[PDB]
Amino acid sequence: QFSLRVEILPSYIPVRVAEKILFVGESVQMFEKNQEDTFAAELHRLKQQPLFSLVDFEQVVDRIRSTVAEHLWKLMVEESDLLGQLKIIKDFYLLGRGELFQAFIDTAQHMLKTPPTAVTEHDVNVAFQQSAHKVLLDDDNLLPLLHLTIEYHG
Amino acid sequence: LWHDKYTLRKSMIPSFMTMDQSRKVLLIGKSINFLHQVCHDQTENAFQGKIDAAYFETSKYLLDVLNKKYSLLDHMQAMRRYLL
Repeated sequence: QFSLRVEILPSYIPVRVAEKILFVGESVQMFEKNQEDTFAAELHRLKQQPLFSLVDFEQVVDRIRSTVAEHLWKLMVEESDLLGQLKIIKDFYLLGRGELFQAFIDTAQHMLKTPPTAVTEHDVNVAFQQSAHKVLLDDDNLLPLLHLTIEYHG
Repeated sequence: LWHDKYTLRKSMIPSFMTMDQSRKVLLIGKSINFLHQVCHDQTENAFQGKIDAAYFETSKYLLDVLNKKYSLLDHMQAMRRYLL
């Protein structure tokens, strides 16, 4: 998790490209062919220029930016399916699968009108687990990933 | 980037360039300087032929990038249908 600096940033460099730099790099450090050497020739080329031309500094950054972004979108959607994951969030977070909750509310009702204690946190995770099976939803995937929390004592 | 930042210096024009030829260089320089920054794109008698050769190519290219990448004409027609 890196950040950006402004109190040391140059003057003639705009913050817009500064943000572009901060993203194109972190998208590599986190991520742990021909798209590698050719840009090295581009950067080296600028080192030969006897005059710093911002109008050209962006035409090399933005292409590098758009290439990694195009490469990242390929993974964030196709390989790592986002649609399936968003479909999970809409169902459970946003009450998309409301039919699961009317049963969970039907069961785990008396154990919540009382003030919360140190034991109620587990008294509901089971009831929620009794619920998913009560709606014939049988999937060991994405079932243990959902853990209800009880903000107790603060 | 057209109306200002470019001035024809009446004092430092060489005698061997007619006053009209000095307005075809200030227009070819401006046409390329403006093609890079704002448009966001990167690429005697024989002397008179060089100015015109650099004119009938740069300007003809400035319209192509200004009609395909921005459709300057398609806005004039659309600005008559609605605004007029």
